[PDB]
Amino acid sequence: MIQKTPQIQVYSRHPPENGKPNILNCYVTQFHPPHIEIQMLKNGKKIPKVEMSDMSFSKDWSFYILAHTEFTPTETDTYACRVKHDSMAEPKTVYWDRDM
Amino acid sequence: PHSMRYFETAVSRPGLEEPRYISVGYVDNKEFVRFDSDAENPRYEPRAPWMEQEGPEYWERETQKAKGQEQWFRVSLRNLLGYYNQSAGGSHTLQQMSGCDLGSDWRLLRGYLQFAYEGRDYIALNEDLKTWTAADMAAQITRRKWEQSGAAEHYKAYLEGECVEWLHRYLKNGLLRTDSPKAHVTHHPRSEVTLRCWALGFYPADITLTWQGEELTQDMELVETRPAGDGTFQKWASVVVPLGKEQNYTCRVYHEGLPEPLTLRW
Amino acid sequence: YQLENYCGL
Repeated sequence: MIQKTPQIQVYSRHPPENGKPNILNCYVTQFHPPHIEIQMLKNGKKIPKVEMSDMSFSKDWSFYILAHTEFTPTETDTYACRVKHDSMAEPKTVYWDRDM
Repeated sequence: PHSMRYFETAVSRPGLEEPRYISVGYVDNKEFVRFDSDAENPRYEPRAPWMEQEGPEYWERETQKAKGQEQWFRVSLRNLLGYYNQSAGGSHTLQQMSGCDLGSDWRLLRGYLQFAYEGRDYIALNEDLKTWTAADMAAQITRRKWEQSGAAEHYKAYLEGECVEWLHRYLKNGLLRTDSPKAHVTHHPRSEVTLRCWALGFYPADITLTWQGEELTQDMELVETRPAGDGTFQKWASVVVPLGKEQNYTCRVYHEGLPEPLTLRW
Repeated sequence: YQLENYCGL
């Protein structure tokens, strides 16, 4: 009866440049209960070998996780983080905006 | 200025009468031990190089205590269930924060003990380490029992005794850290033009960006501080201004790793 | 060095 809705940021570790390898982070926070499903998408298609930090919660009790994967940003490739949580009636997909 | 903390979580499952107990330990907000009841042979594991010098007996003892606490969370989840008349077979979380803050002399500044249920404040030890604060009625029944039994004397002995001592061992086995925000403003034509002040690659995470030449109230656009994943953090703060009168506002960054606040723009 | 709880909730 008291869930908390995840909050998602998708952003590169290093400044984005087309053609140069980098790390793309999806950072999900502010959620409870701790169970969560997280997916990173390249052009809609699941990226395998995504690495994910272990269960942690912050000083306000809410949980968080950092997903991340290698990637080489291009003009046309879209990257996303789709997140399923019982707070939400259905998965939320957040698309990477390279200026944020 | 230092700290030790254990963060504990138990989570109840449908059917499986036993919850999942995870326990993480931090020194200076950095992970160094972790316990997860879902491992095949559950045990505390080092999370940082400097823990691997602690010998077999350390791990045995602390693992045994992890298991004790796990049992304690079992019982307390089970009871909470009755306190709040919650249905059987649901999913429920009990969490505890505990530990101590040391000043720059390695003396105790403050001891901490808090419990939350379903991610809500349940009960907490006041900074006096003698009395308690209860969030709702359930928790006051708790409070009442504990203050009748003097449990606070137990937790006070831990926070003033072993938490400080062992933190000292840990610090010795670890003498200061910080990285400063490399920063810059970006330009983004709204329909008018957005100015995003950027702060990158800093540690620790605490930071203040603001715009200005009077303190720029709001229409502030900011993101929660986020980890680059290399050990550093990022944050930006933007403001929408129309054209040409960029060169009238100011971005300033406040970070303890800076010789002085940065004053930025273009 | 972990805290060991006293009275349960």
